[PDB]
Formats: sequence, C-alpha cells, structure tokens
Amino acid sequence: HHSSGLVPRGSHMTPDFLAIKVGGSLFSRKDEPGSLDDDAVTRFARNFARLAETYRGRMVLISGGGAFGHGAIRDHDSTHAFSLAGLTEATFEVKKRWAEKLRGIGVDAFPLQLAAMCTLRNGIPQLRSEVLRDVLDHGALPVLAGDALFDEHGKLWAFSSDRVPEVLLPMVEGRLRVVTLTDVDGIVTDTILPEVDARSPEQAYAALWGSSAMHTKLDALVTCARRGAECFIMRGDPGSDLEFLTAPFSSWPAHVRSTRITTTA
Amino acid sequence: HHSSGLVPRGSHMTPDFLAIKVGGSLFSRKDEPGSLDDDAVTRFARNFARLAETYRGRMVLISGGGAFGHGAIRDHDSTHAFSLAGLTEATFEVKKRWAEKLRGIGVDAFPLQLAAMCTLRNGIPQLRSEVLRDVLDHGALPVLAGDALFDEHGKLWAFSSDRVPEVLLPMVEGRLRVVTLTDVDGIVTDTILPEVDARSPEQAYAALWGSSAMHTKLDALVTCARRGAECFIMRGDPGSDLEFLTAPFSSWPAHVRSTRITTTA
Ligand SMILES: Nc1ncnc2c1ncn2[C@@H]1O[C@H](COP(=O)(O)OP(=O)(O)OP(=O)(O)O)[C@@H](O)[C@H]1O
Ligand SMILES: Nc1ncnc2c1ncn2[C@@H]1O[C@H](COP(=O)(O)OP(=O)(O)OP(=O)(O)O)[C@@H](O)[C@H]1O
Ligand SMILES: C[C@@H]1O[C@@H]1P(=O)(O)O
Ligand SMILES: C[C@@H]1O[C@@H]1P(=O)(O)O
Repeated sequence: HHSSGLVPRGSHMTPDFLAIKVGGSLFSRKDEPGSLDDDAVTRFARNFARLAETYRGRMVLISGGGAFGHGAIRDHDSTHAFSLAGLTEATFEVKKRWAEKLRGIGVDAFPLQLAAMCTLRNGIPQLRSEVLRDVLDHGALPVLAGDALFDEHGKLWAFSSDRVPEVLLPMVEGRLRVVTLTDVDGIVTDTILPEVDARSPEQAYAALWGSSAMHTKLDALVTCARRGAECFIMRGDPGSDLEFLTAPFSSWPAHVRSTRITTTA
Repeated sequence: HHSSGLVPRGSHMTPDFLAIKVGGSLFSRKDEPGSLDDDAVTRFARNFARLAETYRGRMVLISGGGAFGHGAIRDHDSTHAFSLAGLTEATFEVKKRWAEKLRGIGVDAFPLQLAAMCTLRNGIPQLRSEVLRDVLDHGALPVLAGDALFDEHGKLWAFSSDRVPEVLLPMVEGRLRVVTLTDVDGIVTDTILPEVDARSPEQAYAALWGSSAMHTKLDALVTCARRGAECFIMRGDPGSDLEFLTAPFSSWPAHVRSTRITTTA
C-alpha cells in the first residue's frame, strides 16, 4: 500500500466535477455533410449553460463529432494514417459551434483542441498540456471533442469523444460524474440495465452482442468507474432540464432512466 | 556565470530550425470577411512544402490572421475580454486552410491551437504543452497562428502571429532562423535598413515613427534575436522560390532584399 486521499463516495454524495458528453446523434445527421441542427444546439446550450453556472470551473462539455467527425474518418486514406489529420479540423468545427452558441448566452465557453493537449502512449491517452487545468481554474467552460491523436511512434489514431472523460481521470480531484447523452435510454438487455459494476461488467457487454458506438462508451465509462467516477449512459433531448445532474443520484427524479456504471460506492 | 552549450553562429552557418511566418496581407483582404486568396495559399504552399521536406521536424509555419483574425478582434466587446474567445476559432480556420492545402501536396501538416498550448505570465508567453515538441520529433509540420491566450488572471489577450516565434525560444536547440514574410521589403528608413542590432535597435524604431503591425514584428524579432535567433523581415510573394531560406545568409542570392535582425554573430 501507497497512501492516498480517502474520498467519500456514494449515491448520497454530490459530484465535484461534471463531464457531460453530447452525442452526435442528438444534433447532427452523420449522412448529411456539415449538418448541424442549430435548434438542437441552441436548446441544449441553454440547459448546459445552467449546469456550467453551478459547476463553474468544475465542468467540461464534450461534443460528439456528428457529420463532421464521421465525414473526416470516411474521407481519409487508411494507407496514410496522416490523412486522419483532417479529423482534428472537423472536430474543431463542432467545438466552435458549441462554444459560439454558449458564449451567445453568457457562458465563458472556450474550445480546446485535444490533439494539442494529449497524446497516446501504450494506447493510454496522456494529458500533456497544463492549459486545461488553467482554463478550469479561471472558471471557464472547456468545450472538448474527440480528435486525431499522435502516438509515441507518430501514428495518428481516431480518438472518440466517448473516451475523452478518460483524459480527466488524473486531473480531477474529488468525485467525477460522467454523463453520456445518447439516443437510447441506456444499455438495453428488452429492458434497460440500470446498474453495471465496473469491476465485473461482463453482462453489459453481453447485451451489446444481443443488440450490436455503444462498445466504445461502455469501455470508456468502465475505465472511468474503475478510477472512482460515477458514470451514466442516458437519453439526451434538447429541451430536457438537466438540473438533476447537479444532485446526488439518490435524489434524482423518478422519471429519469439511465445505465449507471460504478464500482462499490 | 552559469554554464551553457556554446552554439556556433554567424552568416556562414546553416540554420537548424526555420520559423516561417506568412503575413495575412499576402493571402487575405482584412476588409473582405472570410476572404482567403486560394491561389495565393496554393502557390505559397508549394514553396513552403519544399522547405518542410528539408527542414523535416525542424520547421513551423505560422499564419497571419487576415480577415479572420482581424474580424474576430473587430467584432468582440472590449467590456468583456472573454468575447475575444472567438479569435481562437478565427485563427483555427486559417490554420486549417494552410494545413489542408499542404496535406494535399504531400506535407504532413498539422494545425495546433496555440491557446491550448500556451498562456501568458507577467506578459511573457509560456509553452505549457509538450505536444509541439512531439509533433516536430515525429517529423510533422506544425501549422501555427496567433490566438487569444489566457493570462494568469484569466484575462484573454490577442497574441499576434508575429509573436509566435517567441514561444519557440526555450524549445529550439541550435540556430533558429525566423522569417517574417510581409508586403514590404523590410524596415524602410526611403531605403531599407539592411541590418538591425537587437542589442540597441533604436534606429529601426525611429524608422517606423517616420512611416507609422511593423512595431509588433520588430518587438518580436528583437526579442528572438536577443536570444540568439537570426531574424528577417522581407517581402512575400506566392510564387517566389524560398530555397535560399535553407542556406547560410552569406550565400543568399544577390537580388534578395530584407531587414536582418541579430546580435553580434
Ligand atoms: N445494448 C445496447 N443498448 C443500447 N444501445 C445500443 C446497444 N448496443 C448497441 N447500441 C447502439 O448504440 C447507439 C448509441 O451509440 P452512437 O455512437 O450511435 O450514438 P452517439 O455517440 O450518441 O451519436 P453518433 O451517432 O454521432 O456517434 C444506440 O443508438 C444503439 O443503436
Ligand atoms: N518603417 C517601416 N518599414 C516598412 N513597413 C512599415 C514601416 N512602418 C510601418 N510599416 C507598415 O507595416 C506593414 C507590415 O505590417 P502588416 O501587419 O500590415 O502586414 P502583415 O502582418 O504582413 O499582414 P496583415 O495586414 O494581415 O496583418 C507595411 O505594409 C507598412 O505599411
Ligand atoms: C472522433 C470522431 O468524431 C467521432 P465521435 O467523437 O462522435 O466518436
Ligand atoms: C492574432 C490576430 O490575427 C491577427 P495577426 O496574427 O495577423 O496579427
């Protein structure tokens, strides 16, 4: 044993930090180039803005790539991994769209290029820039997304927005809550699986085999949960009030449906 | 005295690293929103691509903001320094345009958001991300630009592309050559001032008072020259061959006109 800070955890506890990920399905049609649903962005932004005020300096917003990200990956040449570099430009545009919208309603939203801040080493993302922590400490809202990241051999890899919360794990103090908003109510097994134990999540993986994206979400959120995070897969809706995401899980409204991924506590 | 590596320097010596800055005047009309001269970008890119091959892993390309940067600064609200955040999005677009063009002709060009990598402390830019060095070591071409940078108080400042070479100073080993391509042949005093000693450049500053942008260039290049760099202000032209920028200054073609800023050596 090495010593570390004992962190109180449980469904009774308020999160110290929110990582909110908004799936591309919710504001973009992959098979419509450059599509962004401005109404969806507008409405989500209003709900994200209220979270950001409470979680000032204690939140990130992570955007899915939508048409932009999936186009960049579709149009690259796999014989030259460097052609993936266009993905960094694609996912910058989506971050811009969120940040512009949020600033328009008074949120101090700043887009940050994950590729300028993070690289891969033995497959694990490494935060390599101090700027993310600074931005948070200034009380601003980082707008993040997936990206094309370099590995230690100079090879670019597509790193999904779904995995971005992994990057926060060494940086966040206290209780991290990760919320992945998608176009389904959770992991469907048909019923939702309401609880997954990240120590042994084999039944959640077995459910995706039943129903064939979601694998990547599960992988990322298990990884996060094994490092103490309280993670959720749940349905996004542009107009839905998200104030409950500030609250202890045991206090959530009864109508809310999700898959909750944790280790004991 | 503290010891340090003795670096051979002089007009007889080949540069170890090239920082090439392309002024917005050369490819963009400030007062035409979103203007980018695609032909100018195309032609410059072909000439930059030859430098990047020789200087593989030993060069950065820095873009002026043009219409994009100056629009963002024009349209921000000075009563809320955070509205400058749109400048980061503006100068990302210009980096994208260069990097797309360069990749199209086989250069491993990758845009990097300076704001994600650098902050200001007591007015001095601080490189805060290890990713720039990595990208270079991978043999890629960073595409840089000016940006909105945070200070230590959380205030955003417009940091010109002209100042970006300053950020390289602690990072570059060996002889850095900085080349600022603009729409004039150098500092006009009318004749060009061919040599400026960065230790006491008072006559170059006196010339700008004669002729009223250029002040910022001089400040940045003096700063760089005082830390060993060999710096140039010279006229850019999309079709002009730049191969001479790989060569010792004493070997440059006789037709080339510039203002050279150095300390002794
Ligand atoms: N067991 C499962 N339960 C729920 N969804 C599942 C399951 N297995 C696979 N999925 C699929 O995963 C999808 C969610 O992942 P997906 O990557 O499509 O969404 P997103 O990231 O929100 O948006 P985008 O479509 O732009 O990537 C669901 O729509 C569903 O089709
Ligand atoms: N003594 C001087 N010698 C030469 N140019 C000078 C002098 N004093 C002021 N200048 C001005 O500085 C200009 C170059 O700086 P400027 O910022 O306009 O160019 P740029 O960065 O290349 O492009 P952009 O116009 O988009 O910023 C010249 O066109 C000139 O008008
Ligand atoms: C990184 C690529 O845009 C996709 P995702 O982030 O939605 O998985
Ligand atoms: C940073 C603002 O775009 C301008 P410049 O980089 O051309 O000075």
